[PDB]
Amino acid sequence: AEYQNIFSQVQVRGPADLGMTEDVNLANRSGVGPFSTLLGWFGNAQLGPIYLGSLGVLSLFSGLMWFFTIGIWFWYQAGWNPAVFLRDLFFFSLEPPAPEYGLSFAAPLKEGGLWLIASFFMFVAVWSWWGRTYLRAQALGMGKHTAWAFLSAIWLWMVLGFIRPILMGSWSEAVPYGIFSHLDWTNNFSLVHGNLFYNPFHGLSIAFLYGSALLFAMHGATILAVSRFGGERELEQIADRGTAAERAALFWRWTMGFNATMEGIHRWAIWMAVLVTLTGGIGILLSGTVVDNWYVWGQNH
Amino acid sequence: ALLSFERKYRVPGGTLVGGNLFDFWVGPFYVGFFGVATFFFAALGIILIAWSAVLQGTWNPQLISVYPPALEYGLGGAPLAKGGLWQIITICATGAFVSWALREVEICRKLGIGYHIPFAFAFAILAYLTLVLFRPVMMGAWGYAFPYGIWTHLDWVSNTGYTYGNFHYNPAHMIAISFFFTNALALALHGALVLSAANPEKGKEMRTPDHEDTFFRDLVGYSIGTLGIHRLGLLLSLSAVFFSALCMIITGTIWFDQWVDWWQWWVKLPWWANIPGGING
Amino acid sequence: DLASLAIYSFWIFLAGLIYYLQTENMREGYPLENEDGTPAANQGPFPLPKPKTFILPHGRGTLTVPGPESEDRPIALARTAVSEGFPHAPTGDPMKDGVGPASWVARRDLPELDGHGHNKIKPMKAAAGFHVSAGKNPIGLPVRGCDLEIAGKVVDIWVDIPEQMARFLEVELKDGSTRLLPMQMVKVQSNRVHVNALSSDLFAGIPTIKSPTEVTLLEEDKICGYVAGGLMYAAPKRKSVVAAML
Ligand code: BCL
Ligand code: BCL
Ligand code: BCL
Ligand SMILES: CC[C@H]1c2cc3[nH]c4c(c3C)C(=O)[C@H](C(=O)OC)c4c3nc(cc4[nH]c(cc(n2)[C@@H]1C)c(C(C)=O)c4C)[C@@H](C)[C@@H]3CCC(=O)OC/C=C(\C)CCC[C@H](C)CCC[C@H](C)CCCC(C)C
Ligand SMILES: CCCCCCCCCCCC[N+](C)(C)[O-]
Ligand SMILES: CCCCCCCCCCCC[N+](C)(C)[O-]
Ligand SMILES: CCCCCCCCCCCC[N+](C)(C)[O-]
Ligand SMILES: CCCCCCCCCCCC[N+](C)(C)[O-]
Ligand SMILES: [Fe+2]
Repeated sequence: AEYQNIFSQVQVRGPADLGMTEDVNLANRSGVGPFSTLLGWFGNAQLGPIYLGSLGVLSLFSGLMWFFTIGIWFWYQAGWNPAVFLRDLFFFSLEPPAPEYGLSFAAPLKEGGLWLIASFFMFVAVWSWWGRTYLRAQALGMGKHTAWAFLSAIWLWMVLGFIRPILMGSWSEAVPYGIFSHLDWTNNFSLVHGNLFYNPFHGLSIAFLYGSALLFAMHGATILAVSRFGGERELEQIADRGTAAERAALFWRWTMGFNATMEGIHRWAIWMAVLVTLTGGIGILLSGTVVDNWYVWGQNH
Repeated sequence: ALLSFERKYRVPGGTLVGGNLFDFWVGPFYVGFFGVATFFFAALGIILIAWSAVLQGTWNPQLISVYPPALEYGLGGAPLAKGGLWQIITICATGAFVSWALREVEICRKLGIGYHIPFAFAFAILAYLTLVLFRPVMMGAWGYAFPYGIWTHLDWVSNTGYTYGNFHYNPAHMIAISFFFTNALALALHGALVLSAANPEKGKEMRTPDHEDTFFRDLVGYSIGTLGIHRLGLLLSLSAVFFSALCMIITGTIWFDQWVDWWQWWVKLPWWANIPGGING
Repeated sequence: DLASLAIYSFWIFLAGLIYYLQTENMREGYPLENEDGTPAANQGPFPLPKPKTFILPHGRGTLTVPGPESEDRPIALARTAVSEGFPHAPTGDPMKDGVGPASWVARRDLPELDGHGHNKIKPMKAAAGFHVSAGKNPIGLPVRGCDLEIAGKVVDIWVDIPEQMARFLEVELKDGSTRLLPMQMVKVQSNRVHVNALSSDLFAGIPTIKSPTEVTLLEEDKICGYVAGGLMYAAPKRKSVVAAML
C-alpha cells in the first residue's frame, strides 16, 4: 500500500563514523561499539564512540555508587536471599531520616544515614552529568541549549529531594528510593496538601505534559509526512528552505490558521517540554512552605 | 492572506466529499466538506452546552458542567436535562473530532504529503472514546463516563482513581506515564539539539547533523539520527495514549478491586511465596 | 500571598513567551500577500522579528531572515474566481510546471554537505565500504508503476553517508538513462519495487541530475516534488487495490 516510513525497508551500513573533531580532546573518546541491526530498523545502527573525560568518570562512579547504596539496603531487607529479593523488589525502600532528626546527618545508617549517602551520590552524579552536557556542546562549538533544558528537569528533582526538605527543616520531607514507595509518597503528598488538583502549577505542568505529547505527535508526524522531500534534514531546511518545510507549514496553516518555521518549531518544542518541570518545580516548592492546603488556597482566590 | 510562497500550492483537488463545492479557503483556513461538518458539530455541541448552562442555572466557565445519565439509565436514553444533553453533545464532539481528522486528510491530499498527522490524532480521539463510549458500554452504563466541565472532570478523575485505591498501581497506567515522561524528555532534547546546532556560539558557522550525532554520541554513546528522533517522538506520544486508553478500558471491566492487590500475583508465586523476610514475609 | 504572586507572574511570562515564539516563527513566509503578490493589508498582531544571520559553512554564504522572498520562478496557475479564497488552476501540465502537490522550491543547486565538507548523498557504487546490511536488497529488481506496468530496474541505492541510510533508488529506464526515486516513496517487495505515485509512462519525465555521481538540493526538490505530485495527477492511470492484489 503506501510506505509510512516508520521502519526502514532496507538497511545500509558503511565504515563506522568517528564524529566531528572541532575542539574535542580526542584522547578522551572511546572506540566504536557494535552495530545493531535491531536498532537499525528504527534509527541508526551504530553504537559508540562515547566521550569519557574526568567529569564523565565521576558521574558514572557516583551514579553506580548511588545504585550500590540502594542495592545493598534492598539486599539486606531481603535477608540476603535471592528469591526474596526478586519477589519483593518493587516493595523494598531506602527511607529518609525520621522527622526528629531535622536536617542533621546524625541519623543511624539503617535509619536515614544510608539514604543520606545515596542522596549525596545522586547529587554529585546529576550535577556532573549537567556539567558534561554543557562541556560536550562547548567542545563542538554548539549553543548550550541541552544544558539549559536539562536544568529544568534538575529543578524538579532538586525541589523534591533537597530544596523543599531544607526549607521545611527536615529530611523526612524528601522522597524514598523505592518503586512502590515513591508512588506512595506521591499520593500521600497530594493528600497532605489538600489535593494537588487545586494547585495552579500542577494544572499547568499537566497541561504542558499533555502538550508535550500533542506537539511531539504533531511534529514527528509532520516530519515523516514530508520525509518524502527530505523533511528530517531540518538544519539544511532552516539554512535553505525547501518544499518539505513549505508543505509542513501550510498543512498547519490550512488546518488551524497559523504555523511554524523549520527552526521555530524546535523552540515551541524545547519550551513546551521545559515548562513541564519548570511549573512543576514551583508547584511543589510552594507546597508546605507557603500553602499547606491547596483547596483552601483555591477558596481565597 | 497567503504566506510569501503559498500561491503555488492553492490548487484544485484533494477533496474527499462533494468534488469542488467546498474546495476553498476562508483567510488561512481550508474549508472542504469536513470543514463545514466540523463547524456544524462544533456549533450545535456548544449551543447544547450553553443550553445545559441555562438549565443548570449558571453562565460561569468554571461552574458549567454537563453530566452523563445517572446509573439507573444504563445504556438507554435519558431526559435532556438529566443526561440527555451530555449524550447529544458527545455525538457532536465525536462528529467534530472525526470531521477535523478527515479535513486534515483532504489537506494532506492537496499538499501531496503522508497522512501521519490525521492518523496520530485518531489515537487521541480513540482515548476520548474509551472514556466516553467503550468503557461505559462494556460496563453497562453511561454514568461511568466523565462530566463535561473544567473542575468537575477533575473530580471525576479523582473519584474514579480512588475507587481502586491509589490508581498509581495500575500496571498499564505505569507504562503510559513512562511513555509521557520519556516523550517530554525526548521533546526537550530534540528541540535543544536542533537549536544548538542551528544557533552555535556567537560568530561560528551553523553546525550540521554530523555535529548533532557527535554531541549525543559523546554524551551518551548513541545517536538515533534525524529520521529516528521524529519516528521515536511519534511513537512515544502515541504509545502513551494507547496505554492510557488500555489502563482505563480494563479498570471496571476485568479488574474491580484495589489496584495495589494485583501485584500480589508475583508475590504469591509458589517457589518464593512463603519464604519469611523481606517486605512480604 | 506568595503563590498568588507566582501564578500571576507566570501568566505574564507565558504571554511574553508566546509573543516571542510566534514572532520567531515569522522568519519565513511573512509579509503576507494577497493572491496576486501585493502586500496584504492585514498582517496580524505580531511584528516581524529583527534579522538574524546564519553563517553557512564552506563558502555557502549567509542567510538573513526575515528578508525578501527568494521565489521568483513563474507559477503557472490561473485565478479561478475574482473573489479571494478560491483555487488557482494549472494553466499547463501541473507535474511539469511544478505547482500544487508537484511543487518544488528553487533550493541551492549544490549538493548538501556533511560536517567534513563532502557530499552527503553518494551512489553506493562510489560509497566505499557501504553495503546492504539487512532487508531485501532492491538492486536488480524491476520497478513497477501504479498502472502495473514495469518502468525500469534498480541499478543502485543512493546513500546518505553520515546517517547511513538509503535515500533514493537509482532506476534505469527503457532508453538506458536513469532517474532517482525517493526511498520513502517506493515499496520494496520480494520480486519487484512498486511505486504507487507514478505510472510507467511518467518515469521518463522525472527531473534528471547533471552529474552521474551527485544530486543537488535543487534537483532533489524537483525530483521529490514531481514524484509526490503523481498521487494527485497520476490518479487516472492508478489501477485499483483490486487490480493490483491479483
Ligand atoms: C486525560 C484524563 C482526563 C483529564 C484529566 C485532566 C487533568 C488531570 C487535568 C486536566 C486539565 C485540562 N483538561 Mg482534561 N482530562 C480529560 C479530557 C479532556 C478533554 C477531552 C475532550 O477529552 C478536554 C478538552 C480536556 C481539557 C482540559 C483542559 C481545559 C485542561 C488543560 C489540558 C491541556 O492543556 O491539554 C493539552 C492540550 C493543549 C496544550 C492544546 C490546547 C487545548 C486547550 C487548552 C483546551 C481547552 C479546552 C476547552 C476549554 C474545552 C471546551 C471546548 C469547547 C469550547 C466547548 N480534558 C480526561 C477525561 N485534564 C488540567 C486542568 O488544569 O484542568 C482544570 C489538569 O490538571
Ligand atoms: C495521588 C497523586 C496526585 C499527584 C501528585 C503529584 C506529585 C506529588 C507531584 C506530581 C507531579 C506531576 N504530576 Mg501529578 N498527581 C496526581 C494526578 C496527576 C495526573 C492525572 C490524574 O492524570 C496527571 C496527568 C499528573 C501529572 C503530573 C506531571 C505534570 C508532574 C510530573 C512531571 C514530570 O515530568 O516529572 C518527571 C520528571 C522528573 C521527576 C525530573 C527528574 C530529573 C532527574 C535529574 C533525573 C535523574 C535520573 C537518575 C540519575 C536516574 C536514571 C539514570 C539512568 C542512566 C537512566 N498528575 C494525583 C492527584 N503529581 C510532580 C510536579 O511537578 O508537581 C506539579 C510532583 O512532584
Ligand atoms: C487521583 C487520581 C489518580 C489517577 C487517576 C486517573 C484516571 C481516573 C485517569 C487517569 C488517566 C491518566 N493518568 Mg492518572 N491518576 C493519578 C496520578 C497520575 C500521575 C501522577 C504523577 O501522579 C500521572 C503522571 C498520571 C498520568 C495519567 C495519564 C497517563 C493518563 C492521562 C492522559 C490521557 O489519557 O490522555 C488521553 C487524551 C485525551 C482523552 C484527550 C482527547 C482530546 C480530544 C480527542 C480532542 C479535544 C479537542 C478540544 C475539545 C478542542 C478544543 C478547541 C479549543 C478552542 C482549543 N496519573 C492519581 C493516582 N488517571 C486517564 C486515562 O488513562 O485516560 C484514558 C484517566 O482516565
Ligand atoms: C494522540 C496523542 C496526543 C495528541 C495528538 C494530537 N492532537 C491533535 C492532533 C494530534 C496529532 C491534531 O492534528 C489536532 C490539531 O489540529 O492540533 C492542533 C489535535 C488536537 N488536539 C487537541 C486537544 C487536545 N489533545 C489532547 C491530547 C493529545 N493529542 C495527546 C497528548 C488533549 C488533552 C486534554 O490531553 C487536548 C485538549 C485539539 C486542540 C486539536 C483538535 C481540534 C478539534 O478537533 O477541534 C474541533 C472541535 C471544535 C472546534 C470544538 C468542538 C467542541 C464540542 C462540540 C464540545 C466539546 C466538549 C468536550 C467534549 C468537553 C470539554 C470540557 C473539558 C474540560 C472536559
Ligand atoms: C525498536 C526496534 C524494533 C524494530 C523491529 C521492527 C522490524 C521491522 C521489520 C520489517 C522489515 C522491513 N521490510 C518489511 C520492508 O522488510
Ligand atoms: C529554575 C530552573 C531553570 C530552568 C530554566 C531553563 C530554561 C531553558 C530554556 C531553553 C531556551 C533557552 N535557550 C537559550 C537555551 O535557548
Ligand atoms: C535497584 C534500585 C532501583 C530503585 C531506583 C529507585 C527509583 C525511585 C526514585 C525516586 C527518587 C526521587 N528523588 C530523587 C527525588 O529522591
Ligand atoms: C510554550 C508553549 C505554550 C503552550 C500554549 C500554546 C498556545 C498556542 C497559542 C497560539 C497563538 C499563536 N497565534 C496567535 C498566531 O495563533
Ligand atoms: Fe524536528
